[PDB]
Amino acid sequence: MQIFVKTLTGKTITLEVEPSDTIENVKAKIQDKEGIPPDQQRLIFAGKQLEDGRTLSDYNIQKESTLHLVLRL
Amino acid sequence: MQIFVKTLTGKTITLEVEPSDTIENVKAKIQDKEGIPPDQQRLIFAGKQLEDGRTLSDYNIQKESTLHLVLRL
Amino acid sequence: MQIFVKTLTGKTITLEVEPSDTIENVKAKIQDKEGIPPDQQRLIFAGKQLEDGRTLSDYNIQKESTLHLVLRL
Amino acid sequence: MQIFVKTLTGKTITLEVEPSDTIENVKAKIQDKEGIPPDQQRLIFAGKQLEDGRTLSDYNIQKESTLHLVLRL
Repeated sequence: MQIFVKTLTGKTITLEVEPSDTIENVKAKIQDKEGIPPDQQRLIFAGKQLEDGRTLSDYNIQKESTLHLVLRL
Repeated sequence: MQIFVKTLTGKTITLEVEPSDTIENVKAKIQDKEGIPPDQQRLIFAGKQLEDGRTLSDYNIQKESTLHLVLRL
Repeated sequence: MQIFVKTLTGKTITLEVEPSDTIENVKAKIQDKEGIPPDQQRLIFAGKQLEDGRTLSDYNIQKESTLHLVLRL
Repeated sequence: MQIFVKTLTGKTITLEVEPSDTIENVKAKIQDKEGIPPDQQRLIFAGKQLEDGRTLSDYNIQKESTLHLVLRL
């Protein structure tokens, strides 16, 4: 599966994931590609901020889905 | 950050926000907790009705601040 | 709603109000536009001097109404 | 040399290997002991998924090392 991520600055990043991947596995791939600490990642989908424990399937995230990544601190 | 909201009927509601949260993010949390449409929310602070575009920091709203929520239609 | 205000000197001022606005909310908008202390405002409508506590609807003030503003001290 | 393998279900399996053994020789011993098709084996060490072509020495896997075996499909 592939999914996409958009940032508050307009930039998109592609990621290869699996329907079983947890949310903490998703930002941790984001830590491999862009270097952002996972603790400093907010991932937003269909109006809910994702929780590290659940999975992509849990949140009904399929192929071609676009998440939102807000950074905080 | 936490802030508070008082109503013309004497009831207070607690909200967890951030100094970067916009005013439209604030009533939209109020739409999650009490069900009121945001378009039907007036938020009043230090004598000014808040504007959806600005932020809590913009209006100098810190931790422990109390807003006022007037409903119209 | 819009209403109008005339002065003993012939000058008119427009105000945007609501049928629920009290009389003390009306002069206080007048304190924002012209700087006159509200305690120094008399508002006259259909032969009665308005009371701070009542409302525009209470006095049957509709859209397009013209009030009279007498200043005292 | 001996190395160990842990599964997402908590079970460990011992294997006898050599520092020259490739990763495809390692899952293929796993196909002899537990019957899992090698194509259906993920082998994870020090944060990297191993590649069939490289060797145990290539990935700095010594005696007493513990790998991780994730099954997919």
